Amino acid sequence: GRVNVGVDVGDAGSEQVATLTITPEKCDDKGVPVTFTFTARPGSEAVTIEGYRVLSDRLDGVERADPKNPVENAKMNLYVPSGYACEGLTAGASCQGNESDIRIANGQPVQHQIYFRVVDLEFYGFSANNVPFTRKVTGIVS
Amino acid sequence: GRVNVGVDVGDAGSEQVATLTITPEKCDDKGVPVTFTFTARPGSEAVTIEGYRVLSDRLDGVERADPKNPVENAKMNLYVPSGYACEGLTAGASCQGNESDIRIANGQPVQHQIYFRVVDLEFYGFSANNVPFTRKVTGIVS
Amino acid sequence: GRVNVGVDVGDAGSEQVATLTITPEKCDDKGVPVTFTFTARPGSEAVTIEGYRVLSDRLDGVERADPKNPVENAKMNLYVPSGYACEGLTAGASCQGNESDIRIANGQPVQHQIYFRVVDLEFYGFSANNVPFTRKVTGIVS
Amino acid sequence: GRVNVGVDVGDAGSEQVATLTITPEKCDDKGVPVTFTFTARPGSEAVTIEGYRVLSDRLDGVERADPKNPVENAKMNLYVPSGYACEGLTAGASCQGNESDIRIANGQPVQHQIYFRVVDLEFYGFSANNVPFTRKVTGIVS
Amino acid sequence: GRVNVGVDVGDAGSEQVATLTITPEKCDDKGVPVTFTFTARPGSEAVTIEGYRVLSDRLDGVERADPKNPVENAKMNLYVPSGYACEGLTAGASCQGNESDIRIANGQPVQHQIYFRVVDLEFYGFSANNVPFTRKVTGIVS
Amino acid sequence: AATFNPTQSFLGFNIFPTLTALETQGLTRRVYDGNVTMQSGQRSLSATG
Repeated sequence: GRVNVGVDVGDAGSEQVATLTITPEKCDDKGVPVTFTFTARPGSEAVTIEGYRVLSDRLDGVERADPKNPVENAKMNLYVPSGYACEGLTAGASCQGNESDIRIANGQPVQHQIYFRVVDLEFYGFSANNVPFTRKVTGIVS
Repeated sequence: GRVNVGVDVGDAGSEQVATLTITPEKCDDKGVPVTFTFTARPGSEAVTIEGYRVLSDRLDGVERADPKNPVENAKMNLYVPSGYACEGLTAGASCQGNESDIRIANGQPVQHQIYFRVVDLEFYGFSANNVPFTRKVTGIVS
Repeated sequence: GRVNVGVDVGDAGSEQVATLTITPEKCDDKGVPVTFTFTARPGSEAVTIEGYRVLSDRLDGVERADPKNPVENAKMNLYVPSGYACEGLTAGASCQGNESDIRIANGQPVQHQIYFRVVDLEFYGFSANNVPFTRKVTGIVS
Repeated sequence: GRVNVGVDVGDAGSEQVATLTITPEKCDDKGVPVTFTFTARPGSEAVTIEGYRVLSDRLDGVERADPKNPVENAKMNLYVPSGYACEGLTAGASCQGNESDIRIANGQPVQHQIYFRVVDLEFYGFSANNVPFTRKVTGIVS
Repeated sequence: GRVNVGVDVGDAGSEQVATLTITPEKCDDKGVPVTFTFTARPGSEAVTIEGYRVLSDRLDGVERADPKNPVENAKMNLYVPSGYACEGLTAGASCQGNESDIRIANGQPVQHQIYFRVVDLEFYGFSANNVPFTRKVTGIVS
Repeated sequence: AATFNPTQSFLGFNIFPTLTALETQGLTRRVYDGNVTMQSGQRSLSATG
């Protein structure tokens, strides 16, 4: 049994714009989320993500993280299908594994949003055999 | 018999915004809920949630909770289906368990709203075999 | 024979808002119900609720109740279906109990409204075998 | 086993226009992304791109890159189909390889956007046999 | 094996008009891309164009090219079908070559745009047998 | 069954093998032991229905 899930982060449109000393007024005088996409690789098990830990927070380059005590989150119930293909597969389910038609394919994409600086997440959870899982998504910007 | 239910909190849009010393008036002069989603893990029983206890209340970091006498609630009748799949399953029911077609899957999602600071809830209830159940949802914000 | 009915109170939107020393006028100058949902647990009988008794009334924390003489209501004819499932079941009825198809399920939800401080109700009635029934719904707010 | 994927970059409309000392006002007085397209060559395996490394950054001709420590990205899960053709192929999948109908063709095009000076990217990933992959896309402008 | 592809340049509408000392204002007082089309000749192989090299740049007649170091581009994945005809041919594919119905015809036209003086391009690529290819498109204007 | 295509060209080498193997045994026995008691000059019987 192996778990292999990949994520497309998509960091655009994540920072609020405020550096406008000029204005949208007459003439510069008066008026002075990231979509994570998880997909299971072919031949992988199903997995459920429970939350994430922020292992490194750096605003403009200062490690304001204290890696001794990360910032845990435990407010996720996200199911990543197995990463196979068959005939009876529904929308958000996994193949049983003995369909005689089953292939190894990429799983259905499932998304999550965290509205947020570069932080280094680490998702966790458990597979379909109930074993712990970790997946680092380092490098996300703002 | 085992009970295994997971919850997606999603605590965004939960705090009222008031820190605007400026205004939506001419020029800064005049004008000075969380959706809990419970799903049952594959192989789990059905369960009904009766209420929750607030085990820890912290506004800006002060434990204003008195854990000797938590704040109980007993105003919930929420049914979490079993976490199987079959042919005759209706919308909000559970499989009998002997369909000869039955698989282990994720249960149907059922939601509840508590309009609310970080509090640590603990839902309670009873399973389909009438045994007590507890599920901590620590960490929810505002 | 057993009776087991649960209730979802949902006491939001139950207090009238008046604490506005300001106004919806030009600039703060001039202008100075709860839905009870009863559902029968699997394996339960049918039951009819006749009324409720207020066992504890507390406005801002003062027991203005006199539990020697509660405030009885007797203006309810509310039928809670049995808590089974079959083929011939109509909208607001109960199964006979010998359909050869019958399961134990959650009964159809039936609602009642009491437009109302924390009061502790106690509904009463009789089952399908005409035996007295009581169900405390302590804790409802305003 | 061989991997052979080609990319059409299309770097038009990628630089913001600001060199207007004149204006869109009355008379010159007052008002003073790139779409990468990956396609697999005939006879190639499938491949998944995980990120890219910027091996050379040159704004107006100054190598502001420090090739000792490139700028990595790890926020891509992009699947490039195999580069065959058959009857049962879905939209974003790859042929098994033993269809008795299978040909060697160009794979389905999959796109990615990087909103950005001439930089020299280098995508990386792994094939369907889980072996590392690199593809240089040198020369993209602004 | 032979490669024979022809191109229709169509270099009209390619120069920006600015020589207007007069104006679109009241009375002369105030207000003072090329589509390459590649088609394969009958009997030719398929070919994929990878880029082009500018072998001669002449603005108003001055060779500002330095033919020792041409200006290479590597931003093209353009497929030119074989130049045959059959029954099972899709939109942008090539015949296998053994259809028993196959003819020699002109391939499907595929286009590319380069928004640009007379420059002398030279496209390059590889055929369906993976051999290098060059095609000079000398003479294009502005 | 080999063919050549002068218009295309595969990438690399692929082998796509497939194996099959089977073994089997069987054994059937069938035994009868009959006694009859009779006399020396015994004749046949004609009933036959």
